[PDB]
Amino acid sequence: MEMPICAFQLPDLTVYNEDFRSFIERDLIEQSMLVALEQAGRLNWWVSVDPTSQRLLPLATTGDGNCLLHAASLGMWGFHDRDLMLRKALYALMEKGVEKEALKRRWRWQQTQQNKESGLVYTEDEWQKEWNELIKLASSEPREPVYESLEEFHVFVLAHVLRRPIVVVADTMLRAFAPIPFGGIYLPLEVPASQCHRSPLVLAYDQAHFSALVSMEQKENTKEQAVIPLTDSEYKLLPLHFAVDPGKGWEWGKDDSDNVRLASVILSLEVKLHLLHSYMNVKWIP
Amino acid sequence: MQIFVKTLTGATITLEVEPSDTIENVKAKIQDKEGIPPDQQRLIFAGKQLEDGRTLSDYNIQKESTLHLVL
Amino acid sequence: MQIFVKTLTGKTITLEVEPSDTIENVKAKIQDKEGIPPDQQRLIFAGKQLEDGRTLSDYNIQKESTLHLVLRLRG
Repeated sequence: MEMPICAFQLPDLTVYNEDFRSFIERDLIEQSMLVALEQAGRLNWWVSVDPTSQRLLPLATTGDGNCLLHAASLGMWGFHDRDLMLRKALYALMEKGVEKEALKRRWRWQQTQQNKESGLVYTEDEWQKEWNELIKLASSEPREPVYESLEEFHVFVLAHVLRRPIVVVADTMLRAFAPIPFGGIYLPLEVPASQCHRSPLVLAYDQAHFSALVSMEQKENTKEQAVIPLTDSEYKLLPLHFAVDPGKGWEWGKDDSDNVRLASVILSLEVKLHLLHSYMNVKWIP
Repeated sequence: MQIFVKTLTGATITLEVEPSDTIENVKAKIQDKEGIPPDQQRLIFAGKQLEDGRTLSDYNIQKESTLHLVL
Repeated sequence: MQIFVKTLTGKTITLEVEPSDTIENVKAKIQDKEGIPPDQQRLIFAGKQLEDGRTLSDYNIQKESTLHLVLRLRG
């Protein structure tokens, strides 16, 4: 009868733009996304069951290909400086990052697991091709410059770039044609929790668009803190994206077929809760 | 009222407007979602170029109408 | 001929097709029916991720051949 939530604040973006707070109040609300995710029961379902919790509203999304990075700026000012800087940082961390070797293991393992659901078995060359494709999407090559849109794993890398957790509010199915992979929790697991921001970046996804989620009082700058639940409306724990790391001693051929080996790396509920409590302030409310 | 703004290669922008909204009001909204300054924006609807000082109703923009953004 | 594009949700999509068509053309057909961009589509048949360049003649096909559709959604 108790669900885990997280009391978050908006990122202190003073050093990037000293008037960022003013751009938040100035910013539009993505009314199309608000209505969609609310009527889908994904957004603001918690208001009725959890008092002392404000409604979350999506900031204006963009259409230049950097809506994910633009959400990290929470304002109009990101457009001609930061959004591209964050995109470049995203690319750099995948190509020459110090934790890129571990990020690749987390990506490949999850992709291998999800590949079973379709009977897909990648060759060693196809794995190389898919990884290169991910990095290519994070490039700053255009085609008003328009940049390539980003996938699920890019959100996970963004968490490492910002050095802060990312919680995405989204639907589970595509209007049910196909699964939507973006909803869930993204933790900078390759970065020590002590060196990360405590407050998570709360986002919303709808119709191939990303937007930052803020409360009304967080937008008018009258209250610093808001609440995001770490479960769905049915109180099932949110998916932890790329949380499993099989390790360097994981032989991709043999171990993936071994059910005993897979069980030894598949996270339990206790482990998942520990990871959440490590990078976020998780409060249990009745 | 809901309208759309299409570009040559970018995502489709969705705006919440009113028939009485001026073109400056729309450009200020587009700037918020595209990063293009209003004076560098050229808006086209039904072959008509939306000029500042006028409203959406002056070009008879309807519900679910689609504007075309270009530099 | 007639093929079926099956997704992870179980939705079956009956698509008009010919052996002359390539995977790029099939993904284009899916886009006209589902609105999903071809670059965000991965067609899998018999356990192999099909290539856009190769045709339906390159791989095996029939009047009841079922293909698996996997998406790589982008925001």
